[PDB]
Amino acid sequence: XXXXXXXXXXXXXXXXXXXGLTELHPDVFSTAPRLDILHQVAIWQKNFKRISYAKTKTRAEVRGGGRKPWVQKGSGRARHGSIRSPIWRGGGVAHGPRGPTSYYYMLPMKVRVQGLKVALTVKLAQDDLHIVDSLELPTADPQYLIELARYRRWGDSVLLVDLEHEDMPQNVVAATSGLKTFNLVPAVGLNVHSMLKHQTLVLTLPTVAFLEEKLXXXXXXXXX
Amino acid sequence: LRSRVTDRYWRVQEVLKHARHFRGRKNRCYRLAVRAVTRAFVKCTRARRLKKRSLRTLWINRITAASQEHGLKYPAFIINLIKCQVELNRKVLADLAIYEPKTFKSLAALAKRRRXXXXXXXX
Amino acid sequence: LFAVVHFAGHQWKVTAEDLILIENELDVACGERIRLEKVLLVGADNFTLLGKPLLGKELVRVEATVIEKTESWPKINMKFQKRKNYQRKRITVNPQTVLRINSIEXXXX
Amino acid sequence: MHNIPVYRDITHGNRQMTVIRKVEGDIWALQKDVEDFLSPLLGKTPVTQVNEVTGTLRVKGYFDQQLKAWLLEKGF
Amino acid sequence: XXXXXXXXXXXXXVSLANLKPNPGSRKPERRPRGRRRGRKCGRGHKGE
RNA sequence: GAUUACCCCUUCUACCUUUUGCAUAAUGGUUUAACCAGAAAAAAUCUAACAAAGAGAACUUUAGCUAGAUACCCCGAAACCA
Repeated sequence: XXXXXXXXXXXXXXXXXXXGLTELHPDVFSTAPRLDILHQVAIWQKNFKRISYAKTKTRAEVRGGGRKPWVQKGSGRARHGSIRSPIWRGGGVAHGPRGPTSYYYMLPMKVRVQGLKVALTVKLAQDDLHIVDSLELPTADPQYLIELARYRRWGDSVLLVDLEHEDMPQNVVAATSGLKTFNLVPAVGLNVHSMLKHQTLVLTLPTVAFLEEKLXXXXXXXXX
Repeated sequence: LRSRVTDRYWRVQEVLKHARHFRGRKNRCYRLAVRAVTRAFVKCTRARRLKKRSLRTLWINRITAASQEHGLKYPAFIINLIKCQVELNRKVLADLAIYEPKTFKSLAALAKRRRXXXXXXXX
Repeated sequence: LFAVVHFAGHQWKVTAEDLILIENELDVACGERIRLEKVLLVGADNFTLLGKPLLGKELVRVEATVIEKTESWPKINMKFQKRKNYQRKRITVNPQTVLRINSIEXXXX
Repeated sequence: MHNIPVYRDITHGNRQMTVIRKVEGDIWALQKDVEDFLSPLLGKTPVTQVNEVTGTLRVKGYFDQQLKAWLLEKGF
Repeated sequence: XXXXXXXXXXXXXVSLANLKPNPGSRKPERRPRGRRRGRKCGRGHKGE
């Protein structure tokens, strides 16, 4: 049995501190990340969000009449039916989007679960994943966050998953206000799309706890 | 929804760019330009294939002339050159038949010499 | 005084200072000096030497220099068949090599 | 749980091929062992490994009994 | 073995642009437009 | 192709459609622009998930099951009925 040991650095996030120690055992890690699964999950996530509102009018749905513009023979002109025909510039298209549909589909649970798992592994081994005990934002201002990201040399895009959404106003207020770099989201609302959207992941101890619980229970349910 | 955009206009522009110097609507209209272009390329291939034939015939004519000046015909000269183990091409042989009459005179002399020696050895 | 050489399955009439283009590549670096065989030799004193099926290596020599490796103007080759819907367009560029003839050596035996 | 995956692959209706999945350790060594084991029995060693993010061991014949026995007794 | 080889080298961090399917995953759907099969779209000449 | 910064000479039986066969005195087109006619997955091949189980309380299953990806175009009557 190979046990992966990951070091969790506790940051009191005031300033000038990279010092912290916690021993983490992320059994959720996978040997080789699947690109195919991740791609399918991304494509699917892009797929069920489609509104499918594209509309047109077939020749039958055209306001124009179905009367014959002239006689079949003797006129000297070409043979023609109603002017709502697609061959006419007053008509529509037959193969057009007009008929509606739904571009989504039902993806197996093990596939999407293994997708989030593999993605988490990718972010893990990429050094872009950091674990903390807690989060503190006493001053709660954009300048503090920016200078923190610049001084601590974090990633260009960092996804912060900490809160259970039920507490800690001081953080959320400053974090959700006018910030392009950092994004916020509850621990129970963590998804693969959000992780792949950002180049850097930062999780806290409860977040990692619930995450590893959910992922170990899903891996144990998929193995059994 | 897509659009026709500049694609067709650029293709037409290219064909017409290759349709320059052509006569009439073929250097103006697109369809006739294409129709003339196809024929132009076919004629390119065919004439490039028959060019070697034309040049060969011309060279043969020149060498025939230069040979007849010395009293012998083209086929006899060819045979004599074959039995003389001369692999020289008819292009260079014609060039010598024009600019350097001395070399062709020597080859003709050796030709008549081989012919007379063969006619004397056969008798 | 001129010579007649053979290369790439083609025979050529070479003279001093002349520039001759030969098909494709000779597998020789640019600037290098190479030697060529002799099919025929003709001296301007009206003295000709023709060996078979080759000339003397010790008797006569030909030395030329490669300027560079160029490419001839692109030739468009198209095949068309009537009402077979068969059209094939291919643009072919013929590789060439520039040779500068420098020294034609003739020695007495 | 059950010991090891065993994949019986059908390329066509009446045609059958054997497929194994990576479990423990590297695939190369186990593949070499498979070759050395199947060489005297089959007479040939047509072993092929297909590796993308994981791996698949494919051979010509039916060794699946000896396969299961091997991967059982070994414990991998 | 692949984990160590993937963790050893520094990659592009795998942006969404770096996502690629496995070989033969999705078929390059055939479009009837072309000189490959002329004008009949593979239906042959006339008939029903 | 040669040839002159232009041309004569030499080398070649329009396109498309329909056909055993068309430069054909068989068909369609004044030219140009633009518009305009292959959108259906059962079984199968293939890429992945798990495996005597797959699949989001519904079905299949003596290696299956699930998901994704692959093939079946338009115009035209004379007439009928209300």
